[PDB]
Amino acid sequence: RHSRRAIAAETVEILERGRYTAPSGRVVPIADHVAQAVRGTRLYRPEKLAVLLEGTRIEVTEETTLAAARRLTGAAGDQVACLNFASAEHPGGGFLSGAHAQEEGLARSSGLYASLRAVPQFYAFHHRQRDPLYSDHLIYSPGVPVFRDDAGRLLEEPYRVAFLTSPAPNRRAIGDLRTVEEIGRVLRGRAAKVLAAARHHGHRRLVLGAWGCGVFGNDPAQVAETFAGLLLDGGPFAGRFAHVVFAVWDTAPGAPRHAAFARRF
Ligand SMILES: Nc1ncnc2c1ncn2[C@@H]1O[C@H](COP(=O)(O)OP(=O)(O)OC[C@H]2O[C@H](O)[C@H](O)[C@@H]2O)[C@@H](O)[C@H]1O
Repeated sequence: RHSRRAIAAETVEILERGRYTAPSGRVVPIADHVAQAVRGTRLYRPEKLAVLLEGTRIEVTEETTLAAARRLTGAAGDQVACLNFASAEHPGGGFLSGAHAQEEGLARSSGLYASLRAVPQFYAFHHRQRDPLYSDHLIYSPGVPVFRDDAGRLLEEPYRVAFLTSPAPNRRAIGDLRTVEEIGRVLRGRAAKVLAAARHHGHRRLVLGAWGCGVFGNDPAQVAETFAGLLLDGGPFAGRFAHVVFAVWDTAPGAPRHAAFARRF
């Protein structure tokens, strides 16, 4: 936790100063790309995403979100979109306190916090709503520079991805006071909107994963099935993306989140 906290603070310094020093000693400028990502950030309300919905190579890997994004970005020039397994309440989650989950890693490693912190309306909505189902609001962050690897080392050459920030329902907080089917309906509607936003912004390659299945306590079989219903068996997004990676990095014994996705896809 202390090392993660230090890295988070360094990233905030980097985002203020507009440059960082790579391990070779190269000084890498990022201010322009960070500013572009912030200025291009958009909040989508639930009903705007619903309007989009009126209008494939599938891999399951043990990669982190960022590792999969980096791999894809090296292989072709179209910008990849990645799902941020978002906090509804804090931009970058607990990253500055050294918390360890997917969003925090994204915030430690990229310009994502600079984008998310600029959308206070998203966070205010959820704070006032006080319901752990959260909502279908989504933040779209284009061209966010990524400048660390999985170990926290700064990159000689940063790369850019789009982020899609949408919180899964907090099933852990709900317990059994919503049914399996109610949670499934919420997951399906929201995931459909995430995919619609990605496609609307021209992203043909996605990095998805076990959204909601760690800190938020969702069932990975249900989340894998949610994506499967959208992408397979003639579902609404069947054939609409070129490449979808379920990058599932699960350090728990048995890697159960990864196993559920491997089984389904
Ligand atoms: N870097 C990663 N890359 C890919 N998969 C990962 C990674 N880290 C974890 N996983 C796997 O993917 C699963 C889900 O990762 P989780 O980060 O718990 O997402 P949530 O949507 O349930 O929790 C969101 C909250 O956690 C944050 O604090 C936020 O700010 C929110 O407050 C894990 O169980 C792992 O199997």
